[PDB]
Amino acid sequence: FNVMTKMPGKETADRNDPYGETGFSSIKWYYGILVKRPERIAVMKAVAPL
Amino acid sequence: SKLPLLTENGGRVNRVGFTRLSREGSIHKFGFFYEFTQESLDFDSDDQLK
Repeated sequence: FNVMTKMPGKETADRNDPYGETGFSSIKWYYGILVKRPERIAVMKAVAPL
Repeated sequence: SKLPLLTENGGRVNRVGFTRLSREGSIHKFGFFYEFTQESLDFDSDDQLK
């Protein structure tokens, strides 16, 4: 996980928000899969009671 | 009514601009004279007319 925080202050000022009040915190990540032997994964579907 | 009032959502609010004026002043030329003749300072009643 990559977490990028920019606390309100000098690091959030811009010509759009000259006072610098709003910050944020963003978490971005990569994920993938490589099914090599799908013959070994087995599923089974059925309904369930209330 | 016109007081600068901020909110939490600090943004493009309360913009102020300034002006710069100028003041001038000129220069003018004056002068005068008078004429006399040698026949008015040679035989004249006073010795120190000039």
